[PDB]
Amino acid sequence: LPVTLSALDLGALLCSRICHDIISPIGAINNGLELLEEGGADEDAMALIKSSARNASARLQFARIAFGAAGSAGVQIDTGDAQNVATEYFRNEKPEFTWEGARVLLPKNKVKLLLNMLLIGNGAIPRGGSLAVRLEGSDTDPRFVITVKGRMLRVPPKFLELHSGAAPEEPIDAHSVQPYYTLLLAEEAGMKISIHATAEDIVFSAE
Amino acid sequence: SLPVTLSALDLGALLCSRICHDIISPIGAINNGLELLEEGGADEDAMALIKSSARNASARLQFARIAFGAAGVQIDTGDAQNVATEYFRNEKPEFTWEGARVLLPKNKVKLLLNMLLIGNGAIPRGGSLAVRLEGSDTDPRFVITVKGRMLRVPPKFLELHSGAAPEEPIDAHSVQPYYTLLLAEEAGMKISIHATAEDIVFSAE
Ligand code: NA
Repeated sequence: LPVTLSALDLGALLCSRICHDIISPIGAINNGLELLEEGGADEDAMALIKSSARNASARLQFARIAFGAAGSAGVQIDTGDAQNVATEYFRNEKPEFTWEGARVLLPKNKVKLLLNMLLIGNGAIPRGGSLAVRLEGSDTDPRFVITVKGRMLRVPPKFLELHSGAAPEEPIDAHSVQPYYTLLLAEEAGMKISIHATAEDIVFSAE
Repeated sequence: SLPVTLSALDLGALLCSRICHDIISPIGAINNGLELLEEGGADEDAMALIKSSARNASARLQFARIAFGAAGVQIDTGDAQNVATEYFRNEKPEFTWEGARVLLPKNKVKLLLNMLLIGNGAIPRGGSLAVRLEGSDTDPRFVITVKGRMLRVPPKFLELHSGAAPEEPIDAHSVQPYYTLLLAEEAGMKISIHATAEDIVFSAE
């Protein structure tokens, strides 16, 4: 709302964000190969390569739908696909992850909004906890509810800032592009995000 | 001018789909190799697959960081040379680079790297791809020369560059020639194509 990125700058920052998120697991694959060649712990090295490749794959498949155009011809996305890539993604994240709600075809940007709200939620519990998703409403008027609980509970400051309609203090970059993008998707989809924060939990909801 | 236009949301989505696709493939190959290694019977083959795919994934990641990502205002062509050289080590054509190392506006260097992908696309059975950097730092000129057994300007690039709208919408494949042209437009540079029976020269200035 208060700031806008050019097509070139949005695309570049989203690409940087995806790259940033896979540097470590792809690096660990290379580390595993180095350990394997050094010998003495071949099983550990292979296990590392396996889990790091699974991590990289999960992040790429999630990005394919949350940031990319995948799962769509376009126009619609199957929330069953969204549930699958989200569940595998959170296998490599701290919170205990649950998903509730009927499998449904929805406009692509509404499902992309949903997946991006998971990332905001994850950011709100940086010391872990639980992230629970509920799909509610109708297929014409969906409602997404993302509820997080954990020892550290805080609305991500950049998201709070942008969502309140305030221009950012520093330029949008590969970190802040994701909350910017989340709000952009909500605007595009004609949906409004609400934040309800208590001492027990934070609920991010959209409708 | 480009005969089609993408919204910020659609360009962002298609660029992300393209890099996801290009790095998913070798990561997927590692996973196939891991399944095969666990089965035994071709351990050497499975390990060679894992190793070659890890190098592909790393090379594509580092190239994407600069060619597609935002990695401030200027880019050092030395960094472009480094990621391009490693990328093409894992590709068919013989790759060479000539020209003074220079700091240039980021989109001009992104244009350069994206022109390499078009060049690579023009020689699908291999050959040589040669880069020359010319001109001044205010008026750079890029020259990409390809030679090979098969020479063909990638049809989607030819179509878009010639000003004809495509019969089908831009997708995760054709977004790359679209982006190449879009970068040239923002940078105020013009791409010319000189295709003969002997070689194809893509130049920008
Ligand atoms: Na995983």
